[PDB]
Amino acid sequence: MREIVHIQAGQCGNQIGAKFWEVISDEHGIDPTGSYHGDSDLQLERINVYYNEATGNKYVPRAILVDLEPGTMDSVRSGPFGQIFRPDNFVFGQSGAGNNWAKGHYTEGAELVDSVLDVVRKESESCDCLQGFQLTHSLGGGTGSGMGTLLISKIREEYPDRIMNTFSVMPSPKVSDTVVEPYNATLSVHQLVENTDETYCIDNEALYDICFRTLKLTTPTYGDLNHLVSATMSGVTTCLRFPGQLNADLRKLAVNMVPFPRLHFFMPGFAPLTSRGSQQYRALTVPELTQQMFDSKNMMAACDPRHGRYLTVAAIFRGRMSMKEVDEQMLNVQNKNSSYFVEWIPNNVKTAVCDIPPRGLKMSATFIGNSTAIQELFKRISEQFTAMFRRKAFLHWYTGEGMDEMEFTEAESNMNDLVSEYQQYQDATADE
Amino acid sequence: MRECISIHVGQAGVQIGNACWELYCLEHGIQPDGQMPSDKTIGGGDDSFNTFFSETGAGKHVPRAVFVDLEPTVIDEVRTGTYRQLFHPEQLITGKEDAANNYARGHYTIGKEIIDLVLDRIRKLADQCTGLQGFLVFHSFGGGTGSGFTSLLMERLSVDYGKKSKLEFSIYPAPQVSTAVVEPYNSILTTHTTLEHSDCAFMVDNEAIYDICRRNLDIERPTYTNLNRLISQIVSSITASLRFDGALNVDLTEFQTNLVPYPRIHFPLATYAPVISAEKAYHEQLSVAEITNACFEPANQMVKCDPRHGKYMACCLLYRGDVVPKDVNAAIATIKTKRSIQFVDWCPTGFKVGINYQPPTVVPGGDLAKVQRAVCMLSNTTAIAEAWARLDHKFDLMYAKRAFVHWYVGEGMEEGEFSEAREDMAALEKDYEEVGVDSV
Ligand SMILES: CC(=O)O[C@H]1C(=O)[C@@]2(C)[C@H]([C@H](OC(=O)c3ccccc3)[C@]3(O)C[C@H](OC(=O)[C@H](O)[C@@H](NC(=O)c4ccccc4)c4ccccc4)C(C)=C1C3(C)C)[C@]1(OC(C)=O)CO[C@@H]1C[C@@H]2O
Ligand SMILES: Nc1nc2c(ncn2[C@@H]2O[C@H](COP(=O)(O)OP(=O)(O)OP(=O)(O)O)[C@@H](O)[C@H]2O)c(=O)[nH]1
Ligand SMILES: Nc1nc2c(ncn2[C@@H]2O[C@H](COP(=O)(O)OP(=O)(O)O)[C@@H](O)[C@H]2O)c(=O)[nH]1
Ligand SMILES: [Mg+2]
Repeated sequence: MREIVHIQAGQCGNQIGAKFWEVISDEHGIDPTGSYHGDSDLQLERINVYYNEATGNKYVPRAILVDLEPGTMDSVRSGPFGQIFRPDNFVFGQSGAGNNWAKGHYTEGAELVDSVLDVVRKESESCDCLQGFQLTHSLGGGTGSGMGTLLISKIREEYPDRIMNTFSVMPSPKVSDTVVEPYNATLSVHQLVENTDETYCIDNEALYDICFRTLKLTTPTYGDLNHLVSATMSGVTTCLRFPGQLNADLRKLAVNMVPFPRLHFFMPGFAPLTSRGSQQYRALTVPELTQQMFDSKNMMAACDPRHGRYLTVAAIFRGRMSMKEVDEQMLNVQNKNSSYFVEWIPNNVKTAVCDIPPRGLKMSATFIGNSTAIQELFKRISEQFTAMFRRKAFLHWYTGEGMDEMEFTEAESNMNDLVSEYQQYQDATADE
Repeated sequence: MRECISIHVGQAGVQIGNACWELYCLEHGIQPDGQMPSDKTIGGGDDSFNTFFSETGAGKHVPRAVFVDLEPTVIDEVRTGTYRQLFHPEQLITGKEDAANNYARGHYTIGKEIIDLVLDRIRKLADQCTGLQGFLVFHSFGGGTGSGFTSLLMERLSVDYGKKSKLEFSIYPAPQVSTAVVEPYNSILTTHTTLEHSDCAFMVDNEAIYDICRRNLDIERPTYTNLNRLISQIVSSITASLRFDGALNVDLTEFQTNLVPYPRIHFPLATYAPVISAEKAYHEQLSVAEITNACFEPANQMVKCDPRHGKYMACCLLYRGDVVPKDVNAAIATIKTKRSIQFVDWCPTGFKVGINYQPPTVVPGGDLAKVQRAVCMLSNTTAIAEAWARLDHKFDLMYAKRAFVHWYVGEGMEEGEFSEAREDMAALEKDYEEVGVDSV
């Protein structure tokens, strides 16, 4: 058995986690009250991956909810699936960080971190064989970024063996919602690249582009973005819960996607996306899934993959299909797009297949890319960071909470080392 | 009594075992629940042959199998499937994560613990047998479990039993398509296992079977079920001699003697002639000469390697069904007359012949047509070196920059083991090169 402990920090993390739990409960046929009303027998085969069984044949998610503002907690409780969660796991305080990373990491979060770690320890010790943790939050925010980094560091100290995943929403070129996004993003990226095994980069701009262009939604909201992120989250972990012709664990993905320890930032994607009213025209098949997979516009990280090279990608398909077809399609993608893959990793495409598709789709698939183009995002943040650190634009609010210019300087230096690392394998021509 | 112990390590091994045991149960008339209605129908004879199935007092027959895999899912599919009542409940599942396509995890850290229990069950089975012949292990190169745990199991079996024959059936990495980026590392690290402890290792390529299914069986979208069924047919053709009477019976000992000229060249190719669909089953005689010629075609080989780029060291033809020795001799003479098939000068005989009366069976819902005759050709040739060299190149291109090495060395494995394995595989290649050069 391999079970995951889920943690949610910040407003964005809490919203995405609520939608994700809704999606998972629908997939496993769990009612909002916790009872089971499914049809297939495979739903309860691996329910313990994400749930704990209670006395009255109920199932409680293994979620841990964290924030420094009661408003988000009240929003989750006053919702369609508010009653599913264990009330004792609602760990929260007051006087939130207020978009200040120093408050989230050092001043305010340092007190609630003990309670959150106590709940994490209690939940983890009850597992039969823990697999890893997954944390959902936003890097450009306040309490979310700071306390997420703090919890990641503490848990990594506590449980070095287990795999760590993170679903991070990061700033954007155009879509800006807070003024101090570069500071929080820089410090969060420092802590993340230090102390994680996997990190899926999400962007609001890319999700809005997918909504407007692919899904043709006239009025997208945060619900649709959370829906897309939840679909990706379910796709990543589909293989642990259901049987397949070729299984794939999170550890296997980490081994096959991380060539060097510091390169663990990923570009997620999902297929199919049809917009409704065009499903009748489109023919669903593995070539169509792959073509939508490798399209530049389908990525959620707001990076053009054609501005770099793919270090390594992984496709996880769900639904009945032929292995010859998927292997051939991956080969054609590699051969035709010969200039977008590194020449020193032959067959840098991982393939996994599962026989249990989503509830309403005959076939589905998810994509995890690791390419050099992600450097752009970091570079962009670095530029903005410099534009405020040269003059100390908003610095005092941090230094009043127990910080110093040295910490910012080393964070920026670490980001520069990261972007140089990524840039090394972009130019072609090298070796035997 | 003649019997062999079948072992299935990894997902590929377990799936191939599912196909193999389906075919065996259909061949011997054993129901999925283990009861044989033929006993009460006939009241005599021998149908549940002791080669694969052991009989109990209650009339229930249990196979001599040991399924092993670190993933609970693959074996849990079996334990809740149609054949849940066939196998013994002791199914050797590690209730933990998998090797994660890591040789070190499957050999050093996680592959242990369960190894003692697996060897205990194998010891119990071996005590159960009388006149045990050998072991048939099914694994797959490129997988963490199938590499590391296979290494552990083969090593310990060599230490414990030693003299018994050890046949390996493995899926080698293909030249082009594969489902993992670290396949070269595991494949090259498995060279010590496949060369020191295994007495005869057979290798099959997925692309070769895909092409065979596409061209012959007219299956445009094959899947692993068809590949596993073909492998099951191959193993049944190999082991049919130990079960059914025949004019020329080929035991495993004599099978190994005439196919391994030297100790470190025990890596023969395999091929099956009458691979044909129901529609194309008509319009063709499928005589002995046709199948014998079809064996040697490069198109029908089960590994992506051209026999015309090397020399045929030795060959063994195992026929099943309505086959007479005269036609086999005529076909062998015709093949010797052909010049495209080159034989090494130091093997004037070349061919071994075996015949069995039992014709092949057809799985319900399968693709192979019902054929009176069949043959399996198992040939030791030097072309396989090329199939090993391509993979070797990939390993170098991945080892120059030490890519993906930290995962391996973080599980107790040393860096230098990669280079040692590389030098070993380099040797096997040179030897296949040296054994060719004709004498002067
Ligand atoms: C005509 C038809 O077949 O109906 C589809 C549909 O029209 C389309 C357009 C659906 C529809 O999705 C959307 O409209 C949408 C909007 C914003 C963000 C994401 C989706 C659909 O709503 C979504 C819904 O999807 C599911 O049921 C999946 O299992 C999905 N479920 C959920 O997201 C979910 C919804 C409510 C409560 C709990 C879960 C899923 C996908 C991956 C992993 C787990 C679950 C389906 C069948 C449809 C509708 C209803 C119109 C699409 O969604 C998916 C991922 O299935 C959008 O493009 C796909 C492809 C479909 O053709
Ligand atoms: N022909 C065939 N090959 C298979 C099948 N299942 C898996 N494989 C092969 O197995 C390789 C990787 O899977 P395995 O070697 O079985 O790895 P594993 O046994 O699951 O062990 P882990 O890597 O730890 O999960 C792939 O390259 C596949 O080609 C199958 O059903 N039929
Ligand atoms: N996709 C998505 N993003 C959100 C949502 N709510 C907030 N965000 C993003 O989160 C950022 C603000 O961070 P915030 O959650 O307030 O930080 P916190 O106060 O520490 O939790 C903004 O840039 C938003 O784009 C949501 O429901 N969905
Ligand atoms: Mg496995």
